[PDB]
Amino acid sequence: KRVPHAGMKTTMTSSYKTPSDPKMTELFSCPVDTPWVIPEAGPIQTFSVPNMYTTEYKTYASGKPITV
Amino acid sequence: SSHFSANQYKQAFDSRRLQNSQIPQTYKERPSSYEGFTQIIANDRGHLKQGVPRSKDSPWGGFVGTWEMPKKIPGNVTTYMSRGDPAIDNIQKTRAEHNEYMRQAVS
Amino acid sequence: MREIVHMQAGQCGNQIGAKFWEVISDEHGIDPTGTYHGDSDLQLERINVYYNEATGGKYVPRAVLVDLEPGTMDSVRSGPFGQIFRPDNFVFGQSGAGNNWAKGHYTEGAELVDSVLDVVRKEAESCDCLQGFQLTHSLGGGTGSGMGTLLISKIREEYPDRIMNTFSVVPSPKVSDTVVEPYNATLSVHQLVENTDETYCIDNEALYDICFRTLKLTTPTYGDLNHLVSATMSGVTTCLRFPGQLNADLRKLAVNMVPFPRLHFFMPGFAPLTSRGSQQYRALTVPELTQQMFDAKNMMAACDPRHGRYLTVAAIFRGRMSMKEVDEQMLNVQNKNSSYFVEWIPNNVKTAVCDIPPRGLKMSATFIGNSTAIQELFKRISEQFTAMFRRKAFLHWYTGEGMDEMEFTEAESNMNDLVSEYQQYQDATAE
Amino acid sequence: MREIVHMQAGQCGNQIGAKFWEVISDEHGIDPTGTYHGDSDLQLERINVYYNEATGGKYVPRAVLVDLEPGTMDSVRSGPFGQIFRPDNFVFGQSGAGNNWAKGHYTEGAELVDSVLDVVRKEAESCDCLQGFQLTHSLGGGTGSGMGTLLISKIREEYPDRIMNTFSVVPSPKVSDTVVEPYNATLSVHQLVENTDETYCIDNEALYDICFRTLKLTTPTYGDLNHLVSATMSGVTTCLRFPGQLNADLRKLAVNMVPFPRLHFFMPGFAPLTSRGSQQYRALTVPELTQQMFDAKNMMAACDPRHGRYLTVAAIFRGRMSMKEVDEQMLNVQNKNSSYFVEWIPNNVKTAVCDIPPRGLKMSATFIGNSTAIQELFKRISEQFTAMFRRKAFLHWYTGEGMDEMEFTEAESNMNDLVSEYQQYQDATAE
Amino acid sequence: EWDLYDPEAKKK
Amino acid sequence: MRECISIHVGQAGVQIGNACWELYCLEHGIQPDGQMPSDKTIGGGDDSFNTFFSETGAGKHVPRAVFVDLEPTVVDEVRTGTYRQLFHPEQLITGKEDAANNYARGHYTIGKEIVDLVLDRIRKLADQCTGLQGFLIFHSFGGGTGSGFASLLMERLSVDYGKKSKLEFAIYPAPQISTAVVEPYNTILTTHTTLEHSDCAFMVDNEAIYDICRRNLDIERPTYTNLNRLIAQIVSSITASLRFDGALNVDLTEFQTNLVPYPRIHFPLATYAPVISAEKAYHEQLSVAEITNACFEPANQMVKCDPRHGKYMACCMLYRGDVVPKDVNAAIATIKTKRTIQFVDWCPTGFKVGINYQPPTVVPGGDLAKVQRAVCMLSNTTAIAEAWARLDHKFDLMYAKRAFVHWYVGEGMEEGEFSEAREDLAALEKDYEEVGV
Amino acid sequence: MRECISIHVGQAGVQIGNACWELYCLEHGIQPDGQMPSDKTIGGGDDSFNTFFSETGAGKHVPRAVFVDLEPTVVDEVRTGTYRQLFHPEQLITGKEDAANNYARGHYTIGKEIVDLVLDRIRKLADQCTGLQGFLIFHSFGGGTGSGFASLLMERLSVDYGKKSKLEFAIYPAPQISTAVVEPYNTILTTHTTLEHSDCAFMVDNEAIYDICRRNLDIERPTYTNLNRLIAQIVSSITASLRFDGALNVDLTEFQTNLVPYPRIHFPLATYAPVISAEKAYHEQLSVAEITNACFEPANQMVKCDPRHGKYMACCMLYRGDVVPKDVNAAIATIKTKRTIQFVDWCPTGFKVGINYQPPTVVPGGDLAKVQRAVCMLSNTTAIAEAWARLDHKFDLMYAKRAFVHWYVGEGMEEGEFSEAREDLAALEKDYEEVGV
Ligand SMILES: Nc1nc2c(ncn2[C@@H]2O[C@H](COP(=O)(O)OP(=O)(O)OP(=O)(O)O)[C@@H](O)[C@H]2O)c(=O)[nH]1
Ligand SMILES: Nc1nc2c(ncn2[C@@H]2O[C@H](COP(=O)(O)OP(=O)(O)OP(=O)(O)O)[C@@H](O)[C@H]2O)c(=O)[nH]1
Ligand SMILES: Nc1nc2c(ncn2[C@@H]2O[C@H](COP(=O)(O)OP(=O)(O)O)[C@@H](O)[C@H]2O)c(=O)[nH]1
Ligand SMILES: Nc1nc2c(ncn2[C@@H]2O[C@H](COP(=O)(O)OP(=O)(O)O)[C@@H](O)[C@H]2O)c(=O)[nH]1
Ligand SMILES: [Mg+2]
Ligand SMILES: [Mg+2]
Repeated sequence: KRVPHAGMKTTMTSSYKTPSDPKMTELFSCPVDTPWVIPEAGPIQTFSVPNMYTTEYKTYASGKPITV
Repeated sequence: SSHFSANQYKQAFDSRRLQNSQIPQTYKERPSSYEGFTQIIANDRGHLKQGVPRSKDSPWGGFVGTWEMPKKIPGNVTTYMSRGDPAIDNIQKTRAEHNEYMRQAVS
Repeated sequence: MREIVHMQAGQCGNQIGAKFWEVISDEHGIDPTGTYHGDSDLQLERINVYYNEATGGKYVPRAVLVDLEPGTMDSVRSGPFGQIFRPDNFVFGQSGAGNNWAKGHYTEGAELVDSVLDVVRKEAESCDCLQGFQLTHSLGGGTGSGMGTLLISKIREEYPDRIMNTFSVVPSPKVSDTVVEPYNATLSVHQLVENTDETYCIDNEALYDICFRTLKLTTPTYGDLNHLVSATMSGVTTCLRFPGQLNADLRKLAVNMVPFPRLHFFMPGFAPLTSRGSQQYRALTVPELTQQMFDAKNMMAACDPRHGRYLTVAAIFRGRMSMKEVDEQMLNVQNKNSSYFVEWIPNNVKTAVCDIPPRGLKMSATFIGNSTAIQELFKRISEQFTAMFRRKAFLHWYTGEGMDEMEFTEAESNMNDLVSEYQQYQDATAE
Repeated sequence: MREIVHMQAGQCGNQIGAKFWEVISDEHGIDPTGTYHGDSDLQLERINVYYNEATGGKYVPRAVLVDLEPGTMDSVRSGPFGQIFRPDNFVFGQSGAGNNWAKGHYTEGAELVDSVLDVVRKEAESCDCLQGFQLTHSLGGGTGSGMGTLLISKIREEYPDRIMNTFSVVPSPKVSDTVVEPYNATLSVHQLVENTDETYCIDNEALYDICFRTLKLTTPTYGDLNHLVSATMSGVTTCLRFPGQLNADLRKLAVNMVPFPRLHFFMPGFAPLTSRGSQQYRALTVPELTQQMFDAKNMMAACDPRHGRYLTVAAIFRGRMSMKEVDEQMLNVQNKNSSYFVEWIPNNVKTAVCDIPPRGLKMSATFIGNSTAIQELFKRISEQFTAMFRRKAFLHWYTGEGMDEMEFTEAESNMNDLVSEYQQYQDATAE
Repeated sequence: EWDLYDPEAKKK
Repeated sequence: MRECISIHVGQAGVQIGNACWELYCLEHGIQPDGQMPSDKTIGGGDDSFNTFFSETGAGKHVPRAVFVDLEPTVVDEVRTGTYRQLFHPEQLITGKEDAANNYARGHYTIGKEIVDLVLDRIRKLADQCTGLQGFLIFHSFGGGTGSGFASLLMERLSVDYGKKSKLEFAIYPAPQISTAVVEPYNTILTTHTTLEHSDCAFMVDNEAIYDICRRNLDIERPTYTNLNRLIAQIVSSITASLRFDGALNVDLTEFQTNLVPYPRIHFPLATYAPVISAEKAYHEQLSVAEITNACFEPANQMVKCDPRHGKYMACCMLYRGDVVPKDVNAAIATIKTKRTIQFVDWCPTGFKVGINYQPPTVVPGGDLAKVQRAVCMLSNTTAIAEAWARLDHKFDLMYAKRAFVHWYVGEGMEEGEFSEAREDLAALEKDYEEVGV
Repeated sequence: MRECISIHVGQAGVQIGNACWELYCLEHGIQPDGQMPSDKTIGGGDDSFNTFFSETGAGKHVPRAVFVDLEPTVVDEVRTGTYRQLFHPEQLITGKEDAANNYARGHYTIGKEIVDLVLDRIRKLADQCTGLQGFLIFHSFGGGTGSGFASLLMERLSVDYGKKSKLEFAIYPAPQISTAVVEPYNTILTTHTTLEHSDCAFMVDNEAIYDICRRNLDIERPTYTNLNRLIAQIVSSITASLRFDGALNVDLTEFQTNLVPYPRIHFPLATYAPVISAEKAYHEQLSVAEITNACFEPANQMVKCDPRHGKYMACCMLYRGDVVPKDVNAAIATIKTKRTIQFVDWCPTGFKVGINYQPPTVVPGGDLAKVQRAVCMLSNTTAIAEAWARLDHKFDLMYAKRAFVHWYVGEGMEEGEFSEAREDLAALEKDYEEVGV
């Protein structure tokens, strides 16, 4: 009467088995979701600078004094 | 038995980028030029006639098989630096002896 | 109204010319049945150059088809755009040359050149102006080389003043494609030197790198290879068929390139060449077009004009563009690369401009060069010829087909003399 | 129309230059697909300094990506802002030098210089002015140091008078990241001294200190380091790219920087820099901009400028300010710190002011300084080099790839002469 | 010709 | 128009012809009995079969073959087999007694009564076709009718045909295994009398195909049917350019002028790639470079010899299926840059490549895997000087003691013929040595 | 573009190859039948597997491995195992007889039987590769196939491929744990053969990995499976930067340059951190500084050679996971300020840092816990001169009486190779002491 659990069972076939596990999802994907959304830089963010995208040539024949 | 180069197209047609990572076989690129007309130096059989210079190499080429390769290979070091003088002498001696063994196997 | 007659000899000539008639029927609006379905009248406006008119709307090509076996012409007839050719223009034999120049020139091509000559004479007397002849073949085959050169010799005996063009698919430095290519090329070039008015030496390997690097395309296929060749022919011939600001026909091309009579071996080039997915980054300008012309990697031969020296350069801009951009780009490329240009010919570039670009293209540009670098090709061929002829490789076929060894020696002497004059005009100085 | 040709070589180069292109594209209003979604025409007026116009609103960068091994180049072309580069400007090998200056300079790296110079020649003759070339390389590596300096040498031979700006990521005082980096750094700076006309030395420990101290940032990652470096790349070109009260291009900067031809190693700097929750304590003004520039914390090299003497220093301000305020600030800095500036040059500060700031910031400032403290970096490299060279360690890997000890000796003596020149100009008196 | 070189031919 | 008469001589020739005609009928759609299978290509004429078949008024496709054996056993098996209606009865003439492994008997006494009939049938088959390309003659050097009667057939064909191509497919004897014992005598005699009468003789040695079937096809005990199927695939890949559309078409007249440098050296070697089985062809793709490397590998030739110990004269690469010329060029260039492959100095350019689009045809119940692409290599190299010298030594060991000479003397042949054959093969060995210098 | 050809020679090499190829299949999402799990959407249309798995036109991912062993079983166990469909049938090579713990059998008589076949398979794999980064040779110095045939294959690879990178994984014999008696003989002969035909030979040994499994993982029965799993994790952390995105990328051709100061000193150590169990990973923080100190702790070593007795000559740190370069520099600078770790005076810049973003891979049914950061530390201490001295003492102890020499003499090697091997190892020891001083 051959022993049932360690009778004829090779080490590689008992150890290097085909991979099967319910935790394969965590291997390639975190269960924690990302806590932000990030848009591109906007016009209200690039035009909040006072007198933005204007140079010193624009004060000629402008009628406004130079406080800049 | 010749390649005779490709001028522009040396980006390809080298063994390393043709997926052949072994040692290349070196040919004679940049072909020469002659003035015209050749000596016939052969009969209708392919034989070299009497008088022409003939190579002393083997007529079957040189391919040292596995069982006639030398049992010792040098190492392909080609540096000769930070070695002792007896070490450099040993490397040169075994290089000469193994080259002699390959020449023995070829001819 | 200046007509030219097109001849195809051998497998390579038959496939390349079949693709050539396909593309120049597509650009003229000719459907595979043979009628006309073009958009504008400019397509049929000069249709007499390449097509004879039958009863009704049928426009047959002005083409002669020669191959010693039914074979490749059978495939061409049972391929697309194969029903336009007249069945009386398919001249064929029974045996077929086994890549033997002696068989194609002395034994098998001897008793077919009479039929080919009758067909050519009829199709040429059907012309009205008869500018000249163009032949597609290779210098690596049996009936491409031997029968083609026999045809060239007999046609030059018949009409000695007409322009002769050959498209001369030369042997490649790498790979082989045939083991008797040195014999075939040495025997064919010896005929091409003394019997052709202009010769476009075209290399399979150079076309391979052109089609696979500058066009990606993965699997290139001989359809695309022969279509690159056909596009070069269309860019060459276009000033006959479409109007332009400065037109230039075959005789203008031959006069403005060929300096001395035995120096008519050219390197062609077609230089709109966009890889798949880089047209977005492409700028599509005249300087970029001229730069893609004057790049050594864009030549259709293995020889390097950077290694050699340009004698005469012909550039045909086929499309709508400006004499400013064209002339200043030619002057700039000359003055920058004055090292690769002969000093004894000042401004050695002929410029031609058409007005009709290819369908689906804004502008095209064909490049023809007469550099002294093409001596490298003949040096390769002559050295392989010496290596074979020293040990009499494969010579028993040529001697058993009734042909002597002094023919080989004379051909080699003529090729070596050709290399000698090319090197002489390369290294000759101004004063 | 002063064009600039960009060159990124090596892994560090292909990372830093990619960040540089995606921070230049936002300033010039270029989206990841390459179109121009700009706010003002000032972004489009000088877009040809870095871009070439394509079909539609597409603008393709004039950058060359050089690497002996794919990898990080695949990563940056698969990341964002990676599909704007032309696919022909991606010259790659297959093996990789891999921390070996000999392997990157005198081996398989040398059989890529033909293709790289072909691409560089294309992008160089596709210009009209061509201010200069700039390289983004990585002293301490194989394909950054060796191949990069080979490209520098060849392009300097081709174009001698144009600018040859380099951004060198120098080895660090503590931490190596490469065992053979003293050999690589010495053998690369030997080429750099004789070839380049201006070189910005960026140190990774200095970047870590800035991100950890001025910016805290907890987990910085290499993206923020590349962003700092890229901001200072843009800070020396903003005068070319946008109009200002007091313009100064790269040639003006070089002339007002280097007093002698062998002193072209600067220490860059960008100093609007606050922490996360530190906007409420610094209302950005010109005086605190200037003191943040001249502070030793916000210097992107391990060389402390207090351990030396400022030979020259240039400051490229961007934004809206008063020239009186700027000049008084730099005079006040010079007058308070008299011993930290050389006494035989009055007004060591070269100021430039551009009207257009970077987006988001009201006004910014870029600091570059030729100081005698870089002798500490060169002396540390000399100390490590003479530690590794006495015992002939890690040196068969160079002499088997094919060089000799004479090159190492000459490089060591050249860098020692550089240290001696900096030392003698540090302590030189007026009279 | 599977009967000639079946690995279980002599078994079966 | 591209007609080829196949003349099969001997038991080996008849059996390989059986396999060849099975493959030809399967790939051309001919039913075994005599016809197209009714509704198949009703409107399409599909006249590609004209290379190997003729059309009669009864709508029956008749092969252009002549099956000759002097023993009425294998011919009777063909006449009673499944293809009993395909063949014309006069295309399978046979003798009453065989040569029984005797060149003199097969060439001088009982080969003189079948030669008139076979030349009459060959004359009829040649006058029936317009534009004959050449004769594909399938036989064995092992002896009997394949060595005597086949050589007599070539001697008559030289008289009445001349310049037509005469491509032999010859079973060469193995270095180790053998069936007969006087086959060195038979081979030396038949080589001496076919050297000046053939054009190109493809060597299809049996032992190498045994080891090829044992290695690639995973067949422990291969058989003659498997070898015949492989030879049928070889000849189909050779002749496919005359029947199917191809990018680079090759005819029978190009093989001689591109593989025969000198009129004495006309013995090239055929090999096929891939010869992989299905369970292993599942594992990896079979590209142009891989099949070219498989052809240039030493353990894939169909002769038991190592080409690395010789020098190539000229190679012919017939690519067949989904292949492209740029991959062909890259593979051949990589081979030329490889070091273990050495060409002879007087052949700078040494390949003849033909690209064909038709994929190989799979015989049901066969062993070869179905593939997109394959390649047949026909290499002329100096490596077969080993085979010639070994066979000549085997001849000398027997002729030193006059073993088995009285049979040839009695059956109408002089020993001067033996002496001249030995001297002729001495000259052939000297030529093969003298080429390589 | 990145290509590593993995050759596993010996029973130890084949089992380690099983572990490592299971790990690579798990890392690239390839099922044991060699296909993506019925979807092309995991990782999208990726080809990051190209560094290990050659891909055909149908979805089969055949690996770039050659499994060689003269003895049957083990390789046949791979043939009949769970990874049966993955491996190509010719990729697994097996002889008839065993090398039987004999360097002479592995190098001269029985090893030269299969070496042409193994080189042919390696040549086909190299031609299939589009640019080799190098070879990875897995073997043990215990004796036989992993010693004699490994040395012969390395010697022939140095003949054929020239300056190609060859990275070695050697199970070096343990200081007191042994499973054979001729392990010193085989180790001395293999080292003498492969001093010149090698680039960088990483060392592991069973005794130190047993101590690691007993102390850290808390396994009281560590079989070879766990040992090979840690070795697989080591080689995966070595090769991760060729296939995953990283901040600092290191390839296979930098491990020779950054770890071999002198051409004979090419025997580096190996360490992996944090090797930990689940119940200890719940307690330990496992930060960057902690694992960086744990690498240089002289109890996590896998070579069983206390590096406090030697001086560090070079180090290659391979970080993987969510590790930050700022803390990397801080930890690797605190190590340099630490006085227990001692470096040679001629190597101030003694570190090569490579950071990869990919976290370590947790095998199902494994023993390592799930960690977010890991370091594979690759040192080059001269402390291994102690192990060389102990091995040389054992060799001299059995060599003075000339025990076990007659086996090697009868199987094909004389006393001269023994003498010059001992001379070469004595010269190596003098080189180690000179580079230490
Ligand atoms: N490949 C292959 N070889 C065969 C076959 N049949 C016979 N042979 C070869 O032929 C040799 C035997 O001589 P045969 O060719 O049969 O002799 P024969 O042509 O029938 O003439 P006789 O000897 O008079 O009967 C053997 O050594 C085999 O190698 C076959 O079906 N296939
Ligand atoms: N880490 C590890 N080491 C092993 C393993 N199997 C064997 N070894 C080691 O290998 C050494 C002996 O070498 P082997 O691989 O068994 O010998 P071989 O290569 O098969 O050659 P032969 O003995 O001739 O059959 C032993 O001392 C073990 O330490 C394994 O699965 N994992
Ligand atoms: N470009 C191109 N070249 C071809 C084609 N067909 C054959 N060739 C070339 O022609 C040469 C062989 O000449 P071949 O056609 O056989 O000449 P023939 O025997 O006289 O008909 C080879 O070098 C091929 O490269 C084709 O369709 N396109
Ligand atoms: N600032 C910065 N430095 C980098 C980056 N990538 C790598 N480095 C530095 O470059 C050095 C390594 O050089 P490496 O890239 O391997 O050189 P290569 O092999 O020639 O490409 C290290 O010291 C890093 O600090 C980056 O993105 N930014
Ligand atoms: Mg019989
Ligand atoms: Mg074992």
